[PDB]
Amino acid sequence: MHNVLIVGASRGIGLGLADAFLQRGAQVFAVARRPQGSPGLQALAERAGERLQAVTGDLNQHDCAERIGEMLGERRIDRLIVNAGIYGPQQQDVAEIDAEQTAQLFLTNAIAPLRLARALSGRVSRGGVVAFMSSQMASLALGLSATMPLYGASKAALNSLVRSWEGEFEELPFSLLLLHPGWVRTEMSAPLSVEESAAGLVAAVEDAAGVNACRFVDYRNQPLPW
Amino acid sequence: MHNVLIVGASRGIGLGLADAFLQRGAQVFAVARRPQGSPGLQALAERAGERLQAVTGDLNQHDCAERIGEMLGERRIDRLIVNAGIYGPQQQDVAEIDAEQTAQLFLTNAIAPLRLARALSGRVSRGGVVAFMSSQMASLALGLSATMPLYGASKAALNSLVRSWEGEFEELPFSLLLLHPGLSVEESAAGLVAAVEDAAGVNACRFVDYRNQPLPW
Repeated sequence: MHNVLIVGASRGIGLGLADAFLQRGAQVFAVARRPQGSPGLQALAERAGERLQAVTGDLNQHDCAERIGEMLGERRIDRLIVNAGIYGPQQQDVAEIDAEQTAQLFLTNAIAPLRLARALSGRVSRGGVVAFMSSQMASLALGLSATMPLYGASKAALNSLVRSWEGEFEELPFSLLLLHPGWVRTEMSAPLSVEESAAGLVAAVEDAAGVNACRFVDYRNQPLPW
Repeated sequence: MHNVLIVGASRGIGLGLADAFLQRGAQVFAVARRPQGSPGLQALAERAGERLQAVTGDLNQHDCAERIGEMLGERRIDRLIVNAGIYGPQQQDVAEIDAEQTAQLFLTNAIAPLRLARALSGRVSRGGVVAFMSSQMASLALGLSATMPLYGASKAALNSLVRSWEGEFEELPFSLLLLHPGLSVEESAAGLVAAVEDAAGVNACRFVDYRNQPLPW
């Protein structure tokens, strides 16, 4: 059975990804700060039974990889999706951001996702896929982030760290994906649904399985420029 | 006369840039945390006299723009170079970097440089040049930063913030340069000066090295 780990699965796109992988017959491990308070996860569990396993965890805690390891046991991870993202300060103003907000923005969106992926990487199947929720706002060539510079810069830093990780290998043992989910209703009147976005992202993730490449793609599996 | 402001001019490439612009006849305003403790700045001042003005200021403190304003007065800045950069933790390990180190790394290398440039931007000459010391390690396409991922990521964030700032304008009133310095200080500075001058009047965002060769994002 395909083991899929979705970090940040309580609602929105994270939940949608769990639902979409379950519909494909995967065993899904869904991590959230408070699994039990998620009506979406509770409804998935009632439908999927033991094939959906909830993990209490937070990417920003030091023990998160170990808590995940306890739930996985000997199981290898075929697909690892880190779905983390905060906006940062609402003002998105370099003149105002303080040390605590800076630390929180770059730890949450860039450093902690790599930290967790790396910690678990030894359990990832050869020819598997490790994917990070990124953003079109990370793209320097598209340069679309003027109204949210801090968020975009945090996601550029994520993409940078991931590319640097790639550089440590002679040959990648799994694919490394940076994903743009689209402008998703309930995430960031938006018509693009969680279901459509999640279906698209799952297809993109599956398309990278066995390729062992680093790609920056959207929910249509179209490449984004760096 | 060209007014050139170099933020972070106490030593190394910052100092070299001050020297190189002075040799071209510019009026140079050189900012350092402790100008008086810099033998390099002190020797430049003795040689250039009033053409070098030293400014006490720290990019990481919120009073830096005001200290600069006191030296500049009403004069417009033709060239603004922000020379900042720390390595971050020696381990360069995402498993080890804590909140205080993260804040320090991204404030120093990305946020504070933009913050200062923005604060001063209204004084920059139309068709002038605002430049940031970046790194080839910032480039995602070159992907060179495996041994220093935190440093690289901090400079990618700098490049991102600068590109975003570009996007706030109807039209750029000055060029925005991200510079990779490279291997002597003198050669690097001579090259960067030529690159900065080449962008005057262009009003573009460019990521270039000491040879003025474009680097991919």
